[PDB]
Amino acid sequence: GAPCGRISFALRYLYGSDQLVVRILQALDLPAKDSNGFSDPYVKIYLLPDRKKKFQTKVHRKTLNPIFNETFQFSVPLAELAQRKLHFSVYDFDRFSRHDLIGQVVLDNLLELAEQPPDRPLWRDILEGGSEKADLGELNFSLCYLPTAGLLTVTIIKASNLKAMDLTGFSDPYVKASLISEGRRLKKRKTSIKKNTLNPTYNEALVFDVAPESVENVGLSIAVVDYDCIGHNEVIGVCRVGPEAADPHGREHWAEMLANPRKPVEHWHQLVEEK
Ligand SMILES: [Mg+2]
Ligand SMILES: [Mg+2]
Ligand SMILES: [Mg+2]
Ligand SMILES: [Mg+2]
Repeated sequence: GAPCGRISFALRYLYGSDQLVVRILQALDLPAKDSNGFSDPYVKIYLLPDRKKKFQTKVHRKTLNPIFNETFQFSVPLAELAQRKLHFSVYDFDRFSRHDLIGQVVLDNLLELAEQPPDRPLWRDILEGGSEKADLGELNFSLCYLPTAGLLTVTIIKASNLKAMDLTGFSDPYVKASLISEGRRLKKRKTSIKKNTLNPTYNEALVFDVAPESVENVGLSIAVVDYDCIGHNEVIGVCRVGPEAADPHGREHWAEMLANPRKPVEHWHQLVEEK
């Protein structure tokens, strides 16, 4: 994590009252999440051990260099600073979509910093900002194409654990049927649309008209988009079943996408493919 700017804070350990004061000062060069070029940032703040006593800075609109200047206290046992870290989270802020996380920072040696004083601005880097990592769900379907009239069966049964893209905690799933590399994107196929649910169940098929030899493309990449009326539809995840040596499960799933003219091609794949 680097393009994720830097944030300025100060911290003192008030004595007598045994509280740990913390001041969020400001941040520089935060990334530009929103499209207009800016970001509406704000930061969560909690004492790592107990991940449930958080604090929240006001949000600042359109600016990659917000000036917080907000102080929060944490009544804590003097010597308790031992087993205790400090977590900072900076998220973009949105009104309906899920809040993007820009970066976080961890203040390991909480003790030393007890140093001094209120005015002790001590910059730190905003980390975490590269590629994938976590989950997104995993969809299940069954491929089945017959050489006869040439019908590549792409029946989508269900999927589960889908990522919530709404703040409500849900998503309005549906899936797109497509291919890869060569293109053939001039031939897509969308499923139904199931409201508020992280484990849709379609039991719907996708009628295709492909040919024999043409099956050496090993191409058919599908994705789980989230139908949003407010903003525009976003892809929650994708799979591929194609020449993606990154997912053997699929390419094999392709080879065995014959032999037994239906069903078998079952055994869902992951969706941790953010395309
Ligand atoms: Mg935005
Ligand atoms: Mg916004
Ligand atoms: Mg957003
Ligand atoms: Mg929605």
